[PDB]
Amino acid sequence: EVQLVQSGAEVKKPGASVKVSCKASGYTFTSYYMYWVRQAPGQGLEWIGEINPTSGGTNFNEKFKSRATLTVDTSTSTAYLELSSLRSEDTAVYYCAREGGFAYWGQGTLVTVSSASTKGPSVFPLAPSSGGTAALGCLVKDYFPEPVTVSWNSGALTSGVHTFPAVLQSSGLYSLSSVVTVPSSSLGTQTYICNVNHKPSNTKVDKKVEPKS
Amino acid sequence: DIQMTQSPSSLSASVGDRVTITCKASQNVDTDVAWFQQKPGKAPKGLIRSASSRYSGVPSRFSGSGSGTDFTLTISSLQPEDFATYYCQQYNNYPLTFGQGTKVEIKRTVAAPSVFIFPPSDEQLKSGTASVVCLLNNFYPREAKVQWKVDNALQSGNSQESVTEQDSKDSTYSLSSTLTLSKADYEKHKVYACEVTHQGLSSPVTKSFNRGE
Amino acid sequence: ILGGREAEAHARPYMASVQLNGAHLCGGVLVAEQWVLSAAHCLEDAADGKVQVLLGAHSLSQPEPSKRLYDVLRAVPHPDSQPDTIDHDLLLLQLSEKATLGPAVRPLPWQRVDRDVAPGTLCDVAGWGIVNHAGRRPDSLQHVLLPVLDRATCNRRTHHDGAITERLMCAESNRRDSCKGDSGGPLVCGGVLEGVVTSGSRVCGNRKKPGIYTRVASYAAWIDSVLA
Repeated sequence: EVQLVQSGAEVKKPGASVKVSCKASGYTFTSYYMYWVRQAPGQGLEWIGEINPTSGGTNFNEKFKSRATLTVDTSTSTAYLELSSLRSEDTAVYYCAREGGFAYWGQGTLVTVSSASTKGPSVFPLAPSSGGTAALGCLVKDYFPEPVTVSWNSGALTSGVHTFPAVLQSSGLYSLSSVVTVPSSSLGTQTYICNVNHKPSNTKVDKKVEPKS
Repeated sequence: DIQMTQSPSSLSASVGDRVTITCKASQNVDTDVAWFQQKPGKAPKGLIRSASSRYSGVPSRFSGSGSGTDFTLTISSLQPEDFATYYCQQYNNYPLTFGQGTKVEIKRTVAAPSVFIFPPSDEQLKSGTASVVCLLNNFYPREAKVQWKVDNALQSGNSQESVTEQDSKDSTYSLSSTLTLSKADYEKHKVYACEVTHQGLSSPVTKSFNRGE
Repeated sequence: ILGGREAEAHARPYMASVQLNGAHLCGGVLVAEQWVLSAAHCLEDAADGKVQVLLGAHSLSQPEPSKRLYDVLRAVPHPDSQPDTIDHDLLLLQLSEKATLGPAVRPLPWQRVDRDVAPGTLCDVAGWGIVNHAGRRPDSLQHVLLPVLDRATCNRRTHHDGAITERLMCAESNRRDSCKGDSGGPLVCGGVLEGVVTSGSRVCGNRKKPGIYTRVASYAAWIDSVLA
């Protein structure tokens, strides 16, 4: 079985460099070019460049030629992309792919470039208003970096839940909302608690959502 | 640089429909065109290369046509797992370029959103920020317009929205527009409202609250 | 042989012409006193055609003292060759008797060491195949010098799209190329047989589609086993 596995996610400051790896296995590494693709969040695909693994020769998109470096360790069947002079516009998912043959792709590497530091989220309740069907939820605000996982009642309540994608605020911090629809008659009888988890800051918050008095 | 102009941006169809996606190159690229499929959060997957050659394991319903400047991806009988985003790529000339993409959505009966509004919780107000959330639950199509009105004053530039992907069961969307204000600006006014304009509503529906209740 | 010129007569005494019903069909190289190496796909469509090898030839038609036409006693295609692929496209033909060696008929030693030829290296290839885009054939042997193209470049989606294995090699095809009718012929690098022309289902002279050649070193054990 052939697969291209990439290194884990990276978070960097608007000036540092980053080096992503892409180890190939299941085919003769030196027989195919390796090209690199980048995809900004909620955006299109972009070609960075390619490398000939036997000679080390490269062909670059002129946009990246000055500050990108593609290398290769033929002994470990690994391809490396180094991007220096990072800016916030470089925040994207980085893919390696094989040129030629079956179109194998890596699983991707997330690279975040921001001035912020690793912050924990603030969990605030969205209390139901109070007829037939009402809505309530949790506001997960001001954290960094992604991701944030949210469940309700340790995962017992699943239907009606709509956890939204995060948005990047002007402060450079992510904000996310998570809502669920329930019958109005179950207000006061049922307990609704959202389980927010932010592994980067080792934060686990359980917030109880009630109608206010 | 060769431009790949992919049309259309989005496209709605039913299961079993024959669907067409188009890609126009700014100059001849022979048959050096590839098509990719991408589902949310996953790596792009190869479908076609050399304009018309399917990869192994790609169902026969996918087919590619074209030579020169105009290329077409065809799905003969759209299956449930085929609803996703598709990209065309040119590899005839450096740099390799992609198209902006085509999203294939499930067609559905028009459904109006259940509008809710949430005031900023008191625990959040203990700091210097206040967030007002407006929820649009389970609707179709995606095109919606949300306007905030504070004391009947139209806001702009201080609200972000976030949409969910199409639901796997009822093929509906959900949107959450968040209004961010400081604690000082929040307590200067009393009436907060979000006006929801949608195709499924005969007249714009407004949900509001008074600061205090 | 596209982009080349007529060779010096009998200057490549290993050059052979594999014949089908008394007409040139493919190139071939004498690798032993009684064995000629060629391309397996030459004989896919041959059916019951009479297979013969013409040795010591420069012109296919004119009389030459060193020309001798040999019957084939035994045809050994590589057991893993098939019409669907270009892999293992080698053919060993056993002559009816040992060839009469001389200044115009001499076996060429083939490469036994399994190393890739460095890219850009100019190698010599000869044959009686197509010499112009009109698809016509020459009477006298043609030859050309071709630079070797690395396998990874050759495997790009624009070129041969991952079809070039470790047992194959490429050469550039811009105005200079090997064409149909040059199959089974020799690709000589450093005065030693490095590759055997395959081609067959490829139009020549297009820089987008380089010429392909089967690396003889990758099949050393088989060649030895048959020639033993």
